[PDB]
Amino acid sequence: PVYIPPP
Amino acid sequence: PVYIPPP
Amino acid sequence: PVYIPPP
Amino acid sequence: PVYIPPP
Amino acid sequence: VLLLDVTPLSLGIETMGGVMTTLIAKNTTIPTKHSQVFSTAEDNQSAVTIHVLQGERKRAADNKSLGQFNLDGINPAPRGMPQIEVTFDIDADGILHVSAKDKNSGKEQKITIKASSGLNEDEIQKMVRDAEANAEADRKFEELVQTRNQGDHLLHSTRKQVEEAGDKLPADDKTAIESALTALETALKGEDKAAIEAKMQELAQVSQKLMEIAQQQHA
Amino acid sequence: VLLLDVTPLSLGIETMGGVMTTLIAKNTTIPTKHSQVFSTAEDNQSAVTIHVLQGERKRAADNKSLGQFNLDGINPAPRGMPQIEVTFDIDADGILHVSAKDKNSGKEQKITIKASSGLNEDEIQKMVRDAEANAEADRKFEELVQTRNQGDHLLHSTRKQVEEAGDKLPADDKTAIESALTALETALKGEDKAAIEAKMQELAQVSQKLMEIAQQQHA
Amino acid sequence: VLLLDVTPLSLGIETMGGVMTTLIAKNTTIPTKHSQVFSTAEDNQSAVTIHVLQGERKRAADNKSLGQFNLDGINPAPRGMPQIEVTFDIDADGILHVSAKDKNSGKEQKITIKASSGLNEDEIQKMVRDAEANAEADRKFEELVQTRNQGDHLLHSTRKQVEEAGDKLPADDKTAIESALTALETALKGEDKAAIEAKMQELAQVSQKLMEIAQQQHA
Amino acid sequence: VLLLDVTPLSLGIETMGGVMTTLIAKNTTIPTKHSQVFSTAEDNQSAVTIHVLQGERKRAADNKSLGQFNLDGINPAPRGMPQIEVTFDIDADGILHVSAKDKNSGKEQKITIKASSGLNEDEIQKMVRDAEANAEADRKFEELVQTRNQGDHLLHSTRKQVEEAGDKLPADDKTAIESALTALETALKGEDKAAIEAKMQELAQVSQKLMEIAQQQHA
Repeated sequence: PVYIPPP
Repeated sequence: PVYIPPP
Repeated sequence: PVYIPPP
Repeated sequence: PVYIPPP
Repeated sequence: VLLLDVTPLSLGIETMGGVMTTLIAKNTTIPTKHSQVFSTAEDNQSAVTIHVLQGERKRAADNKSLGQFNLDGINPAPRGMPQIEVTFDIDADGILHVSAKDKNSGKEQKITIKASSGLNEDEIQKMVRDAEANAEADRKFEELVQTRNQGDHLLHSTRKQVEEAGDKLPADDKTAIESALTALETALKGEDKAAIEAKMQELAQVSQKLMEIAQQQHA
Repeated sequence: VLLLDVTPLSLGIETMGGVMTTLIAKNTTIPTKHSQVFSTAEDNQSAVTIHVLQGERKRAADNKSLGQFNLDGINPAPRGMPQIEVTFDIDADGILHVSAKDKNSGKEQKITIKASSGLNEDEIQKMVRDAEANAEADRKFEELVQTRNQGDHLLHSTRKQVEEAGDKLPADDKTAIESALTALETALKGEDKAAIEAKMQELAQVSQKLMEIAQQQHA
Repeated sequence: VLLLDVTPLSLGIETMGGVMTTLIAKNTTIPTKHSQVFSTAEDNQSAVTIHVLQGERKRAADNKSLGQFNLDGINPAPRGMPQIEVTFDIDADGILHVSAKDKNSGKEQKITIKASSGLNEDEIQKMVRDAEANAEADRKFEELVQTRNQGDHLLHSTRKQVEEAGDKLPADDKTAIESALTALETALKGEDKAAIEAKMQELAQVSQKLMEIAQQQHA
Repeated sequence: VLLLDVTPLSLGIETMGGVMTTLIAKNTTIPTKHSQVFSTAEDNQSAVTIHVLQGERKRAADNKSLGQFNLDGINPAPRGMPQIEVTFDIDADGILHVSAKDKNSGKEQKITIKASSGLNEDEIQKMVRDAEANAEADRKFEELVQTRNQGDHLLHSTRKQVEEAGDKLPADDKTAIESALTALETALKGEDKAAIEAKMQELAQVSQKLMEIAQQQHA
């Protein structure tokens, strides 16, 4: 899976 | 001009 | 036919 | 990285 | 905008030789209005049939027929002289208005085509597909129709020039010219491009004295 | 094959109105040979300039000039009657041979263009880029040139028909027709499509009696 | 149909490394719904920012920002383990619904984007244009981000494997491994692909004994 | 240049899940060299098969096989840790050199593919054609393979985390986790995307305590 950074 | 045939 | 101009 | 299977 | 409504397929009319002439290009965002001025194929033609087409194919028959209508009351004229202006207008609702208007008489006839008419999404993809699958064949057909249309123009122009020439044209010239005109008329009946080009060539070779008389008559 | 040599840009010639007429379409795999039969723009034209172009733009000036050459010895003829066949042949070495041949006289002239001529890879991408960036403007220019070319055809055909008509044409008709012809000739000098179409319209409106006489003369 | 509403530009989200990940491809006919399951970038990450993008560029910053929102309450987990499912749904009205849902907690957050949001027709054409004009640069940036993302994965996986190894790992190995990990962490701070690949290479060369211990621990 | 040699089809390798991974994009002008670093699918994998593909299809089987070769001597490692760098180099003669190099051992193996290998012009057009004709099906297959590959990653990561957890993991958690892992392993055997996503979901729902222990072990 591709990753999403935090806010 | 390009030509159009009759009915 | 399409036309070509003279020199 | 993308994975490659064995022979 | 997250979306645009665009034409999925080109839109146009059938013109001489059975080809589609596009008035609205594929992937045009609507509303849009385009027009082009056409003329008649035959001397003294009284009417034109306006056959509205959707598709990407060069052959009219290979496209989707959206419908058709005639414009009559065209006044007696040589082929290619009347001005029949054809407008495709697609409005904000996606409805296509097609009109044909005779600039001499002002007479106009229209067809209105609903947004839902034409090819469904499946058929659209089938059509984009076939047009790429037949790109070469379509290109060959365009070259053929263009050749036949030129040869028809030479056929007819030359016949007019013979008549206008009268006795200015030597007998031997007229013999050679008419036999070449007959053979060109026959070749124009088929779909053999080479054949048409060979008769056109014959006519160019035998017509020199005629070209000179015609050039002089209007010099 | 892991590779194909293909044309990165369309190839063609400058034709009347300053437009590029394509003989070899972008992304054609070579060797390839295409030809098209052209004719002359002017009555009694003795020669044609063959200006070879590489590019995707509608305006000739916007394309890359690959060179040019003339074919002379064209015999006296009305505009549009001579048959000047133009062939683009790209061989296996990627060399372009362009020829122009007069089908009446058999006379032929050629230019040979080396595989390395034309636009470099940077400029090619600049060109593909500009052609999409100017697609709309190019389309408008095509409509203008097509309109001016039609109006020129009407201008000239009508003038010939007046001469052939002679006294068959009533005085009031000739007055209206010549004033419209003069105004059309003027409009054809500019680049205002609306203006040209308005003069063409005027001519169609005033020429009915003339169309009928011309139709009859060759009936 | 004479018309289709289609997406003029790709739609997606910003993902790690500042790239756009497309959920809805350019020229998709709507209504349409696509989803993809993403995960977290950092160990123990409590929230993900969902930055909705319209455009064709590889770099997120080069695309149009349609808005953004966060999903929090992500339970403590190693990076790459949470399942955050992201759905783009465009309905018949052309309104985009974006949601992010945590499959562990069931928690969900949404943004709704009006049909009229995003780039206007001019800007769309500017965007299609730039994406072709920068295709090569974008491809290079994709290779860089993909390399940095791999090296980050190697960085982190290796550090975990060192910890799990404990005393199984000889001192000389740990010395070489940690110095290479430090240098890789530094290289990952820049945008020099060659540099990152050289540190990754160093780590592969010095880690053999560590790979064998890790392979054995789960054999 | 009047011509460019360009790749008519994308070039790449078969990767896990039976997909084609492109190293050289369709319509790339040659010479060109691209590389990407891959890794192994299985723990303790000793060799990788490098199956070179030409085509535009997502499924490897749907592309043209240009040949293949193995690289062995990969040292014992967890899946996804080895660095196998794969380079496609097409030279000025149009010959493709493919290599696979292990960055740990430095070992390298190559295949050389002649310029004349691969699909002929007919088959190329058949291929461009099928890829557009199956764009939707290929997109669905990409989503399936991506889902199965993610679920395999979750399967394996979770199993490692269970082992590392040991007695830190409550009995009831381990019962729920292993039954979900078994069911996910089964779903991964089919091609039902919904099924895989449902088992992944089950695992996310039952693994919270395990995520927390794993996050803590490396905190």
